[PDB]
Amino acid sequence: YDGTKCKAAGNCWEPKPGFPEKIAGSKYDPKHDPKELNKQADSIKQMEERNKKRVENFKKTGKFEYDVAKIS
Amino acid sequence: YDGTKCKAAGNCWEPKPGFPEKIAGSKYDPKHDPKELNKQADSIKQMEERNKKRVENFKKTGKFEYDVAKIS
Amino acid sequence: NDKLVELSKSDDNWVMPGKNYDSNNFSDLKQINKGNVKQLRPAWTFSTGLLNGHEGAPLVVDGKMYIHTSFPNNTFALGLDDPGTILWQDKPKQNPAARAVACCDLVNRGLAYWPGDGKTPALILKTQLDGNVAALNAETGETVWKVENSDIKVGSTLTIAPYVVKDKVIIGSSGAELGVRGYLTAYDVKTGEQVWRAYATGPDKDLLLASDFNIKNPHYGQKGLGTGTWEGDAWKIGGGTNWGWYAYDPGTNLIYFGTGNPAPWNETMRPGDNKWTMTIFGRDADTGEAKFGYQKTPHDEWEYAGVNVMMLSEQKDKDGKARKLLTHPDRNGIVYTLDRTDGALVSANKLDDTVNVFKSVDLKTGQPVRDPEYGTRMDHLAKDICPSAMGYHNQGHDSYDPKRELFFMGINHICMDWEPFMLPYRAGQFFVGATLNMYPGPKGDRQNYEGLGQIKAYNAITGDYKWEKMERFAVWGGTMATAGDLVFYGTLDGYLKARDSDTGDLLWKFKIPSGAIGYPMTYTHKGTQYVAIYYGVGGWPGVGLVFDLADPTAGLGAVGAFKKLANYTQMGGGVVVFSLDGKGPYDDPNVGEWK
Amino acid sequence: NDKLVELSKSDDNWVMPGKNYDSNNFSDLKQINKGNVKQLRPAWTFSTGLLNGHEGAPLVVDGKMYIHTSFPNNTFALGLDDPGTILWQDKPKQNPAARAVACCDLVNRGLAYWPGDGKTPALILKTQLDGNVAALNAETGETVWKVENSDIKVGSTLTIAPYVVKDKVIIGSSGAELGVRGYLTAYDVKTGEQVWRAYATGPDKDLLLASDFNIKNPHYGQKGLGTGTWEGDAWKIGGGTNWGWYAYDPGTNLIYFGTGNPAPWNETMRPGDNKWTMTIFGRDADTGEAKFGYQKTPHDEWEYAGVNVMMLSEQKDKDGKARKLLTHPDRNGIVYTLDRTDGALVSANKLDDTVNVFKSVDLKTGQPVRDPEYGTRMDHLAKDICPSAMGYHNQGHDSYDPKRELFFMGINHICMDWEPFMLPYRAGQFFVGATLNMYPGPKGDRQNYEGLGQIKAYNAITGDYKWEKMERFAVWGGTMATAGDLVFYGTLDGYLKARDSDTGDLLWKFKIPSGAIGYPMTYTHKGTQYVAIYYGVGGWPGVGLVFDLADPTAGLGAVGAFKKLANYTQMGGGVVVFSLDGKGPYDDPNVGEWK
Ligand SMILES: O=C(O)c1cc(C(=O)O)c2c(n1)C(=O)C(=O)c1cc(C(=O)O)[nH]c1-2
Ligand SMILES: O=C(O)c1cc(C(=O)O)c2c(n1)C(=O)C(=O)c1cc(C(=O)O)[nH]c1-2
Ligand SMILES: [Ca+2]
Ligand SMILES: [Ca+2]
Repeated sequence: YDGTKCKAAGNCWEPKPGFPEKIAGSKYDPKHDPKELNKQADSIKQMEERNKKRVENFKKTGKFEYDVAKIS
Repeated sequence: YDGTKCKAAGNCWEPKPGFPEKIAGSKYDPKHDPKELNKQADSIKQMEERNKKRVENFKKTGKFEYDVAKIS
Repeated sequence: NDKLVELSKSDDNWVMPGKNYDSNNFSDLKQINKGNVKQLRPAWTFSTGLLNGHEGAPLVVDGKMYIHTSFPNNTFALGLDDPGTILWQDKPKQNPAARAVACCDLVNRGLAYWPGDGKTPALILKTQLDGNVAALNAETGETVWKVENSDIKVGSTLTIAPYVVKDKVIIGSSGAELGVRGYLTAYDVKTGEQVWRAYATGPDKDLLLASDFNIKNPHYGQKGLGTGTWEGDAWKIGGGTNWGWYAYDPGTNLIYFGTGNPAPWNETMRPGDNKWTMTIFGRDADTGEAKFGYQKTPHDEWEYAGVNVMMLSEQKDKDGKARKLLTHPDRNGIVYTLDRTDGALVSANKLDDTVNVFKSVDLKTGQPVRDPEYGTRMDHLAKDICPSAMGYHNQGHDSYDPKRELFFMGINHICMDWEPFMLPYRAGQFFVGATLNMYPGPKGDRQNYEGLGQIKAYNAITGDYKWEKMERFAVWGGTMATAGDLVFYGTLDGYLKARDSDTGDLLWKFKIPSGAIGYPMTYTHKGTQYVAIYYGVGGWPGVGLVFDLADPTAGLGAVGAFKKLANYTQMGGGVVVFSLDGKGPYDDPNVGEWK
Repeated sequence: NDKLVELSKSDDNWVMPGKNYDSNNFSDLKQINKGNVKQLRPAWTFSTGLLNGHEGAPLVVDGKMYIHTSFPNNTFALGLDDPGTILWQDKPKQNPAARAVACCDLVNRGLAYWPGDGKTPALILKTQLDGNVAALNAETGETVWKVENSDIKVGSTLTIAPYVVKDKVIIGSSGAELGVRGYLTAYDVKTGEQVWRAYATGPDKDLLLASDFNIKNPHYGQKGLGTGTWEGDAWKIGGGTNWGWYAYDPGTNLIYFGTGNPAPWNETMRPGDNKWTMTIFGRDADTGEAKFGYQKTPHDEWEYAGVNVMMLSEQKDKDGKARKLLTHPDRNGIVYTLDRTDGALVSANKLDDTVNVFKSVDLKTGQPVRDPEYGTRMDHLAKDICPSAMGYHNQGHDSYDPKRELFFMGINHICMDWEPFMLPYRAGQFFVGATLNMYPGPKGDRQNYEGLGQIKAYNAITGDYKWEKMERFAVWGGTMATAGDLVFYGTLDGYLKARDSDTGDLLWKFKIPSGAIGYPMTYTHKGTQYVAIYYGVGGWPGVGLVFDLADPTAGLGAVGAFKKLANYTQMGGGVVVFSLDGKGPYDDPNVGEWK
């Protein structure tokens, strides 16, 4: 693997001598829990949800309130 | 009480209008626990005891050791 | 933003990180020059009251200096006419838990500024380690709006400085060491309303690509690679965060920046090129869509986070063609220079000849030729790899002399030993998976662990280095250059240095309180020219000194590499301002006195 | 110690707190004088890496500067030829619990030095907040011996600087706010062996009195008052700790110092004069026995801790008699001046005419005439008392010009409201029992809380004040004067100032990083004269700023009094060294570089 030969444009990865082309089911399988892998995405659409409320309220009232709990 | 009249040399304290000459048994009695009042003195003669050991050991061995536990 | 562009043309202003949209860090002021530098002395100082690394540089706008600090990220405003009086101060209250998820010390690269239209006043924009982005009233310091950009519960923090373009604020992101999938966001400077948010990995929809993305360089790759170059959902925690600097060209309306290293550090768990981290991006300021993207380090296995500084310029190529360029000294040891209009490679030379991770960078395939002998992988111990994860160039913001067509860069001379290891991913916990050991490069003293840095003058078209000089420690925080034929910069061992732009000769230096990991800035006030710089060692190189670590492999290996740093400096936190002969506000001892 | 006496005669030395045994803080160096002061600029700086108040001043001996810091009390040694390199450093490991029992911020007044005889090398003596006293090898920094002087479990800590006399070290004590019975100790500088220890209250045996104690002034009081002026065992927790400064006269072999306030602050619980706190003592250096003792504030009810500086001199009294004197600007607002050979009162004038706690001090009875209208007591609220518990003069170490026969003192202009309250005594817990409220004095701005200090030139025999000047904040850390007709001093709002010794005109000032609560010191190195001073606000006045307190009655009332301090300064910690034109070690930028 020296990065010179490419399956396709922008894709030139090759496994190193002695390593699988797919680590799935191999000795090197991460075995990632999708439960975990999705935490970040939820984190964002909650933050976006709160910010949405904060911003809208600000537009409405002209007064900014950070605590979503106090927004009506 | 203006500090000008003295029972004796170096002793000029007088009680202020309305206060006892002795607060013992008065509304203003501290009621100090002698158990507490003596903690400081013990604290010192223990420190002096340890230091005594540290210093003597240093004189003896020429090597200073702070941990009394390791001194013989 | 045209007021900003206008304002930046003023010598008694410094209105944005990097001084201007070209981010050349160049001043036309020649009051302080190689003829009188030896008279440069402290005019006044200001302690920020905090320890830890002090990166970035202050802002000077409308007679006021705005100072930012490390966590908890306070903000101060000083009147240039009487600096001893703090006009207003903002002291955020933040969850102390944010401290635990910060890879590389509690730093912050700086403040941004928005002129104001009419309805809304001038604003100071800042980011907080805990993920909040706030807009403060530039004159009173009260909060106009505050929103959540990053969530620490998932490992995402903020250290990057905001960037104001037109009427929007651009916020980066940090956290790849904890498997955070990168994304930069644009907010409405006026309301805090989110305009667009683009990610560095995953579905093209999340990548926000223009319909003509890389149309001029189809070989860079185009659609589908955000997931195509990964195995399974791995991209979901693929990293690529952008915490460095930006550059902007009103002509192309493009925002230029680079994305970071993929996660984890364990090369073996990320089979594939890991598009799109480690890539130079060209995004439309208003829409957010990417018009070109060149990946510098396909399938990273050294942690060459490609977030380093972007510096624009206009020069003639070897064919005599005038080109609108962008020069990029990357962590991988290669200085990239692309056409900032279509993303074409113009040159990619090594920062130092000791770089051995790549034989070279093929300009017509755009791929870097890998020398297998220095790659990393499971069950193996790679040795004497250069550059180390700290790279031959890090977070420092360099400068460019438009007249000399020279870039003055603060280089790192550190190599490393490397061996990964398996580990699970738990949102909120580190996800590095690699144990390093770093030391001085070939040209340094590997015995006494000194000679970790260097500073060079470089031409992007020729690839020639007008001059090079060795520094005791890595030159971490960037450089600044003036028309006075000087190049200033701070050092980790606690100096502010000045070199002759042409010869690189050290003409002057001063002993500041603590090491410097930010860049110098200069401005004029009432006719006098000043040079200011923060003091307070920290950042990744100061980790061992800051958190009192001894194990050479601690601080992700940085500890061992800077073991001698504590013999030249200690922590600190503040600003030192220099002027010819120390001339300043208090030359008349009665100013500021109580009457 | 005759080498010390000899060494102190050298201008490129500063071998003890107060410069010499007379502790006049006066330098014969006239290189920097009122003619060229306006050229004084920073030559180099050094951050200590710690926040909190930085009191005292560094020591300069044999080409090296020794720097001490606040808790955990580190020690650094710098080579004057190359200050950027730390020769050695001592970083003590202390029980963090010591922090809880420190009344007034984690400060430390300084280091002491012992020349060495032959068998034993030169030593640096230091005290630690946790009660330990250590002797370090002046050249290597390794510990020669370390002993326990104060036990924090009982509330006793250490902040005072050691004092070397002949071949012994004198260690004070701190803790009266936690009912600690005061005692000073003399150790064998060579072995750490305890020679003598005298207490401030109790049986004459514990007081260590000479058989001829106060024989010349029997009215001061003599035997039996250590218990006689107290009710019951109250003296056992009577306070009287000595944490200020000392002075020494080889002629009389007497150590001069003052004892502190009695405990608790609650006047009502301590019926009696409370001998012997608040008293000026004359003790024999070798034996420890007291040859004279004058009590300044009998039965204290304001917390006028009488530990302030002692400055010796020789002048003619109003009768034309040459006298060996000692001048003492006390917390109670009276400047005492006694014959340092028998303890006779020579003069006792008010620091400022706004002092109202005493009508006057009767020189032939030695008693201060109390104005009942301003005393304190249970069930009552005393108002507009001056001076406040902070006194009109605190821990600052002033100076004396032997030629002008003038003492330049850093004064406090703060008064207070006061009302005590009952409370039990539990070893280890605070035992104050009084809630205060402080503010600017009559001559200050009580509205905006500014004008809390002043600096004056005073003659002890005449009682005349050559000149007086108002300062924004209390002038807390002392002054230093040179034959150059200058008086230097640092201010809480973060300046180093210089005034004309004769007129008191402000000739020059510089903006240092943080407020200054230590005194300036000066020395020559390779012909150049330098002036150094610590920066880092703290101590009692900075309590609110340091521990982030808002309640005006917090920090024993100090908080409210300095509420405006945070608009002029923030915490810091380091040293700034000034020289004419900023001349220094690095004038040749290559010194200290890596080759
Ligand atoms: O992957 C990441 O998101 C991330 C973030 C940061 C940061 O936020 O400061 C650094 C790094 N990586 C990194 O690899 C590293 O080189 C580094 C050095 C420094 C510094 O402040 O000196 N920050 C960071
Ligand atoms: O009674 C005591 O033992 C004691 C100790 C100290 C100290 O150790 O610093 C102070 C005081 N009292 C005190 O009353 C006070 O004025 C004070 C101010 C300061 C300062 O460092 O600024 N220390 C102390
Ligand atoms: Ca990283
Ligand atoms: Ca006290």
